[PDB]
Amino acid sequence: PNFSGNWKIIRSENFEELLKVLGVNVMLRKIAVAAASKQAVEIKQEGDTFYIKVSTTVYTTEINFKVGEEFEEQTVDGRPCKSLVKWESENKMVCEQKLLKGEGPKTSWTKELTNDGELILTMTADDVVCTQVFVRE
Ligand SMILES: *C/C=C(C)/C=C/C=C(C)/C=C/C1=C(C)CCCC1(C)C
Repeated sequence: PNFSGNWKIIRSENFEELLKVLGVNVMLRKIAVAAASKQAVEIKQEGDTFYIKVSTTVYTTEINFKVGEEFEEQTVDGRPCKSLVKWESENKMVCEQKLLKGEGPKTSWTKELTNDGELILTMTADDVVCTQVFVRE
């Protein structure tokens, strides 16, 4: 099954609460929530190799990984981490993150392709889960 495509966000829930856990002050949280409403995700999937480009109006980032192989990226609030993605089912994967330096909330993310053709991303910090839903452009 295939995540490849150009995805545009239709719903973003609990993102402010996630950023709050991660220590972001209120004005930056509000501006970040607004930036998230413009989020686009481009995915190229080849077997278990993924190329992902996530962008908003003024920023773009590339995430490249192979399932089961450690890689480096950043947490949501922007701290370098070591990440490891595993499948949880046919169309859902889970990424566990570990800070390269220092300490903080336990963070992770998941990506799921639903039977109805939506892409669901969750991002977690401790007890707080943000859910974002995308459809194909
Ligand atoms: C498989 C898809 C993944 C791993 C998507 C990750 C997306 C992010 C880490 C998005 C982060 C953003 C911020 C930290 C604030 C600016 C707006 C976002 C939503 C692009």
